[PDB]
Formats: sequence, structure tokens, C-alpha cells
Amino acid sequence: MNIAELYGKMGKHSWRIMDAIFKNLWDYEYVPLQLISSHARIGEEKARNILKYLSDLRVVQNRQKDYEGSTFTFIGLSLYSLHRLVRSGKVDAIGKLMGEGKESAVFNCYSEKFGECVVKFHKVKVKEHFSVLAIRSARNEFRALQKLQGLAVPKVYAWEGNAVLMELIDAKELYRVRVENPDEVLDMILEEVAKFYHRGIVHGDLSQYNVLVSEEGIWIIDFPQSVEVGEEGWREILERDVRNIITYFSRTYRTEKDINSAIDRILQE
Repeated sequence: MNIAELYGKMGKHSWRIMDAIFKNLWDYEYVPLQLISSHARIGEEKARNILKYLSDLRVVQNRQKDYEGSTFTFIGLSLYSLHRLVRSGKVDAIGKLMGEGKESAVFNCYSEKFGECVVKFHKVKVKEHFSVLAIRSARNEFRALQKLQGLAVPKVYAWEGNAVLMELIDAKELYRVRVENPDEVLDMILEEVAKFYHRGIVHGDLSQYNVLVSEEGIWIIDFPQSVEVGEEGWREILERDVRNIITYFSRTYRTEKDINSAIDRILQE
């Protein structure tokens, strides 16, 4: 079922049940039916019936091992976040999937206010909570993007739930483009890294999959793992972005940039 058709299957009572789960995620993975019912102002047996149907539509996951509780699936959280974007007037219609990997599904959409853009639905102490973590990923990307506006990143329009609404950049990932001036493209990427750093942001996963290129220039995308300068490990995270991108150029193009100097140059600004 496409996300547009799924959206059409939702009534007001369906959205009120989802609003109740969403607002109780801060203290439950699986929100108890009794609290879904009381928050939504929908009687228990009817709330139950709604949740069963949402489960059949793969919007929520219901469990009953310890108690009757519910949470969002990735599909459901995304659909709910889209609803929030639609009710806030930021999005008018969701369109076709643009692509999907391990971390997000990105869809085309149209907004009367922002034009033809994209909505990115995010997935995913003690090294060893789907919704809370996805929503944190989305908000992190959003704040990073806001702090970087005016640099070579998408314009960012809104954040709700696990969804970030932003500019469509018409440019391919670096890994699919043979460039003929690799030394200059590498230098432009490292300059933009230095510009991020002066804004207090480290990207956190810079690679050939999140640098976009066209004859016009480069852009950098995908900030859910970004950190603020001063946060634990930020310097090593920065060094890793520099190292990884330079390594990419060395292997693909035999560019001869020295990693320690490049890092040292950025950090001394």
C-alpha cells in the first residue's frame, strides 16, 4: 500500500488514537490501552478496535505479553509525522519515494509554500525505543540544518516527529560522478567542513554518499548523526570526516592530500 493511500484510510478517531500514542512515548515504549483511551477521549473497547485495525494496516504494533499496549511502526510514525506536517500547512501532498536506505526513507512532496521538496522519514551510556530515537535523529538533522543555513546544504522547512521537510537538491551523490577536477572538489568539501566547524557543527558521517555534486557546485546532506563542537568526541568525529573524505579521493582519484595537515588547517581557524 502506498503512503498516500494509507493516509486516505485514516479518520479523525484514527488520528486521535495516534496523537495519544505519540504524546505518551516519553514514558512508555508501549503505551497502555487505558492511557491511549483516556488521552484520546475514546472508550476502551472502541480504542481497542481502532488499534487492531491500525495494526492490520501496519501503522501500529500491539503487544499483550505483560499488558495491552501499542507503539508506532516505522510506517505509522512516518504517517503520523506527515499528518502533523499536513495539519501545520507545510505539506499538501506526499508523492513518490525518492529513495530509502538503512537510516531513512525520503519522499518527494509538494508544498504551496515551499515548492517541490522532500520529506525524509528517519529510522533508527550502555553499549548493548524505536520511536523516541527516530524522532531524536530527525530533530538533530533539523537543528543542524537550521544552524548551517546559508551554506551548501539544503534549506530546511520543518520538523515533526521522525520527519524533516527540506529543499530538493537536484545533484547526484559524489560516488556516481567522475569529476575531472578532484583536487578542487576535495578542497571545496574541506572548506565546507571548515565552515560547518566555525558554526559549531560536525557532520558525523561525511562520505561519498552525502556529498552531492553538479557542474554548479557541491552540497552536503544527511545530518542525523551530527554533533556540536564541545560535545563528547567531537574532535575525533571531525577528524574522521576529514580522513574518510580524503581517503575516498585517494582511492578513487589518487589525490595526494595529507590527512593531518588538512585536519590541522581546519582546526586552527
